[PDB]
Amino acid sequence: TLHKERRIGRLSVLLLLNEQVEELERDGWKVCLGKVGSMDAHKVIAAIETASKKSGVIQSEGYRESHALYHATMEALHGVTRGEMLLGSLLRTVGLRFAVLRGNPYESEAEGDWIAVSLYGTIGAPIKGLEHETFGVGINHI
Amino acid sequence: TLHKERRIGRLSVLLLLNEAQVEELERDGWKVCLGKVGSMDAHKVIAAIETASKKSGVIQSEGYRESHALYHATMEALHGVTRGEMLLGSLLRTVGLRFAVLRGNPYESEAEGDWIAVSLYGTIGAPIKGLEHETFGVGINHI
Amino acid sequence: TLHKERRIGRLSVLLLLNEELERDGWKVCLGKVGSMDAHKVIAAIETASKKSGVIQSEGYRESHALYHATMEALHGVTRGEMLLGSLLRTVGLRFAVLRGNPYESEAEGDWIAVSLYGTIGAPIKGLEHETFGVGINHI
Amino acid sequence: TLHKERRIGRLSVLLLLNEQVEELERDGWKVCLGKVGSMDAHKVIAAIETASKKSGVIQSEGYRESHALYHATMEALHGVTRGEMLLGSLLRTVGLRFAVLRGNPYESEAEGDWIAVSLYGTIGAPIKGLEHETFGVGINHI
Amino acid sequence: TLHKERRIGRLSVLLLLNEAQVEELERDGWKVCLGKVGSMDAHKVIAAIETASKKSGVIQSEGYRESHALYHATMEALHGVTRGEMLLGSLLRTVGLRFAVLRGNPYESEAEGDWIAVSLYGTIGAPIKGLEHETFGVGINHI
Amino acid sequence: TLHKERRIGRLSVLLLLNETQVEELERDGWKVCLGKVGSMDAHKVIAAIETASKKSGVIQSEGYRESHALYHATMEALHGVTRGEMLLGSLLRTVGLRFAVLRGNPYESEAEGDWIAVSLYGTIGAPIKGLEHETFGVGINHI
Ligand SMILES: N[C@@H](Cc1c[nH]c[nH+]1)C(=O)O
Ligand SMILES: N[C@@H](Cc1c[nH]c[nH+]1)C(=O)O
Ligand SMILES: N[C@@H](Cc1c[nH]c[nH+]1)C(=O)O
Ligand SMILES: N[C@@H](Cc1c[nH]c[nH+]1)C(=O)O
Ligand SMILES: N[C@@H](Cc1c[nH]c[nH+]1)C(=O)O
Ligand SMILES: N[C@@H](Cc1c[nH]c[nH+]1)C(=O)O
Ligand SMILES: [Zn+2]
Ligand SMILES: [Zn+2]
Ligand SMILES: [Zn+2]
Ligand SMILES: [Zn+2]
Ligand SMILES: [Zn+2]
Ligand SMILES: [Zn+2]
Repeated sequence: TLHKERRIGRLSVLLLLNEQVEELERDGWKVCLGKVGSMDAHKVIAAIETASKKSGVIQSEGYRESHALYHATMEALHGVTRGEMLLGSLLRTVGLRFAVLRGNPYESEAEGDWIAVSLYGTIGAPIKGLEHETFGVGINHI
Repeated sequence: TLHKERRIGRLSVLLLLNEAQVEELERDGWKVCLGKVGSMDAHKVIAAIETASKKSGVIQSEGYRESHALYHATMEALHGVTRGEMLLGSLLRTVGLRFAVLRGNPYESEAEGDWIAVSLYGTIGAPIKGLEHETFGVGINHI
Repeated sequence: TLHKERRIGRLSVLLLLNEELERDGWKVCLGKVGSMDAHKVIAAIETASKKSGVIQSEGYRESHALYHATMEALHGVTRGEMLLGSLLRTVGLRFAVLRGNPYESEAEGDWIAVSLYGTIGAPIKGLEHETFGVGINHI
Repeated sequence: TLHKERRIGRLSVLLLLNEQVEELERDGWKVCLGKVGSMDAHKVIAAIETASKKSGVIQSEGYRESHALYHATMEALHGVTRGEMLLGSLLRTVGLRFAVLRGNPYESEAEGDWIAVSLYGTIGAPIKGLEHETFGVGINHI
Repeated sequence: TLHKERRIGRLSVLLLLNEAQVEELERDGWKVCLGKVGSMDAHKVIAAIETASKKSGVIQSEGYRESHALYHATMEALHGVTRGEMLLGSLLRTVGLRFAVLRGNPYESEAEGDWIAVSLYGTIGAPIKGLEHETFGVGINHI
Repeated sequence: TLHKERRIGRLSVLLLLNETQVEELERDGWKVCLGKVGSMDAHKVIAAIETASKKSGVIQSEGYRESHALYHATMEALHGVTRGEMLLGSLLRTVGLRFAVLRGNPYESEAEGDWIAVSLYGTIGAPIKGLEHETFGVGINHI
């Protein structure tokens, strides 16, 4: 399994809801931090893609490391969208802080890099004030 | 709006993720409940939670109103865990899950009433040994 | 165009809510089924429509149409995930299946409507609310 | 328990299916009816929100009652959309009427107010005539 | 049941896969149609297929019946392509597809009437140049 | 992008829809695997395929990494087969499938590594077999 004190999701989460970047970077973690506000999902997917190539998290060349992040993002959007992966076209909108990790979370080195996308903030109507919290975490091999 | 000290999702999740705790949250005006469930049946996960939340009186043991908000909240969170098909065993996967239910008012205006949050953390994977990754789910509903 | 006097959905639903159509063009059946299993709800509907003359007992064409229309109806009932006991909820349903042509165009042929009405909730009565679904297909 | 003389779903569906006399107002029900045609699901949501707010079905102030109605409409749209909550985006359009009811349908007054969203009308191709009926009913506590 | 040579599903997929049979299909009694379409909108794909299917007389241009069948068989085929959420552009992705639409009776029993298959093949990936893997999708309806 | 005459989907698919030729694929860089499963449980379909890809050389039997890709590539292929709800028996339908599994690199450079393709073909229909129609699904993941 994974290590009792280096569980990548639990980290990516504990970080996102606590103001950090430094202690984690000192271990194997290629970390990334973010914020997107949109009523389009294709917007959130694009932001995350950029911040991930922009900081050290994902190789900008090729499809491989990309394809990992796309599906890891979808997955996180699930917890967020809770059933239909739609925002504005369902008359809703999001204020999100995204956190993204990469490193090996398992005991054996043969396990390679794994990517975690965490998403936290709020979902509600286009008019600010009308919202509750939302939450999505996704995990893929990279 | 959501008052920054009382972000109900955030509190409930922080609670689950930290080994160390409840007693502090009760003092502020929070009904609280924790537990564990491991299963290949999503129904056992729902049931354990409906159970824990009633024995420890986060919601009433009788009536329907409160059971309904909790059902829909659990359903919501199980979205995080399952990511597209709310199935475990029938898609050959299983979960080892801690959960928290957290009840109070996260809104500045005290005429917003109570709200419920249900959070789920643990692993999801194949039935074999340690063939799994982490998994997570939060669901919020007016109660 | 839908012939406003003969709307196969509206009719099938009104039927479920009340406690005739055969003399107009309609083939009609009604039934009851309570389950923690969706497959049984599907099966009860299939069986009841075959016992009466709503869809022919033989071949696949008419069965396939009833299959899908039932599914579409279950979408109304289940509201995101087409699962019952499997998510610790349960159903007590009446159903109707109507068949006949709702369009002016007599070219349009027979259509099917599958309507589902009842309650969905916890295993325990009263810990439940109402539930509805309609599925419409060509046949 | 649900009392046969007051099934909120049943009533809203009956009202919507007939052709003006109120007398549902005569008991404790708050009610409205509407018409809306769109190829946009968000427009449908907005209409029903607006119409319930421009009468006194749900309060225009605060998040709670907006939230319940939001969700009831989402549920209701399931029956209508049957799998993907997409309209013009999947090349289809709706002609709907709708009714929203709010009241205590349970014997025990402890149950408080519940809401029901009913939708009836057509779904078909962007041309009128190429369409069939469609129905969604959502029920939530409020 | 279906026969070994007149299995509509496969034939229609197989047709798409050899860039090389259309006439060979027609001498048998299949009514068939080949196409290509690229887009970031799901609706465009449906349109492409609806149009080509009416223009070359796979289905009646007049009336609803045959349209309704087509629509749902396309709906089905798009699940394979889209694998969970039936969005393209609105979920940051786009498609290049050939499509085939086949009509006739894949059964001994001739009282089954006509059935219809819609097969889609191309790729899927980002709007960007060359980020793409393959994609697939078959829908089957009575017609 | 892709090398045009080693497109992993079409290969596995042509492979699957064609009743030796394994060896042809094997003689290039392909790890390749075939098999058959009929079930009213999706989990049996996933399981058969995990086992067949492990018994042959197709994926490493030790660890999680390769299983997670194969798990997911399968989910994706079953989306094609099942079309909205990834349920068989609990929706009173059943499958008789045949499956192909391909592994290797089908892109320009070899920095792209291995990718996997799980391709499904067969029928779906009522628990009384015979009353059926065809089915198809293709899942593509990196490995
Ligand atoms: N737009 C929704 C936001 C939402 C609630 N639940 C999930 N999303 C609202 O108006 O509240
Ligand atoms: N049985 C699956 C469970 C799973 C993986 N990813 C998401 N769920 C597995 O092989 O791990
Ligand atoms: N278990 C839920 C069932 C349900 C509510 N809404 C839809 N289904 C309940 O007990 O009410
Ligand atoms: N766009 C579809 C409408 C539809 C049928 N079923 C659900 N929607 C049509 O052209 O008929
Ligand atoms: N945005 C994704 C699209 C996708 C991957 N898998 C399914 N869809 C990509 O870069 O290819
Ligand atoms: N049980 C369905 C199976 C099915 C048909 N189409 C999709 N699934 C049937 O009777 O054929
Ligand atoms: Zn992909
Ligand atoms: Zn909500
Ligand atoms: Zn079918
Ligand atoms: Zn409910
Ligand atoms: Zn339709
Ligand atoms: Zn996974």
